[PDB]
Amino acid sequence: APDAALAAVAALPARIVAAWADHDADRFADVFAEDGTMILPGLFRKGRENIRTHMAAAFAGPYKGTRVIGSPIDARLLGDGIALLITEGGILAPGETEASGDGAVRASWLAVEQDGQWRLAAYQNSPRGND
Amino acid sequence: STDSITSAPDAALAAVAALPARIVAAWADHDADRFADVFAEDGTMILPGLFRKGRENIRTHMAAAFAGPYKGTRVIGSPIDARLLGDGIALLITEGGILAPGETEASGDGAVRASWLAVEQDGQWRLAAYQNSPRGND
Repeated sequence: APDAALAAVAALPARIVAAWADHDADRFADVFAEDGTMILPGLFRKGRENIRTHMAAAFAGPYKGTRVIGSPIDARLLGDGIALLITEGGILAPGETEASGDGAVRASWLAVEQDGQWRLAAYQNSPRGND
Repeated sequence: STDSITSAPDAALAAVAALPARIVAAWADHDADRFADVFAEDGTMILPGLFRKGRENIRTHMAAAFAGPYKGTRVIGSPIDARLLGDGIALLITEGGILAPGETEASGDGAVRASWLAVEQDGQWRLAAYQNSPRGND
């Protein structure tokens, strides 16, 4: 369970980063549990399908041509098959090398094991600040 | 459903939904100690511009925050989602925020959505992680 957890919660951001690199809302949403939630400044989406349709629009608009960066800052096992990862990083526009302003965030990734597979029950980000 | 089917998940969600009232009451009294006591010993608080880990670190932060930026403010909020993730682990999402004197509704940076990730120990539900983000649409 501890080993299983730690690598599982490493896997979830990797999949999100890969989906973002291809601006692929389908692979992005598929990381989430069916009733998973995403909370960002100015946004709440509940359910994999709602996350999917939102990212489809977002990738076509405000997130077009951007890339994601991040590094882990905390990870905890909360119980059998449930883990929380906290990362810092954010979204870079072309020409940027480090996340800044509203693009710089801390994110929480609540991972749950369902059907022998880990999925994101909840993602949330908040501005990193100090900047 | 009969008397042989459990009501534990519903009781869990009710217990987690009661945690915000403990925070509201602590805040009304600018009491950083009662505020921090809602958290697990290694619990985290993430806000725009803030990361604190550990009950005692949250305590010291809120002691300073109540003396400064949050002085004279109050908290409001209502639940928008609750899920039991496993025995003893639940997630509540609320909306609301912090009101300055004379305000009736949270606005701007004061208006947030918050997650309350709660983990049961010793029969008590405590906050493993609190995080808020601006509500926006405003």
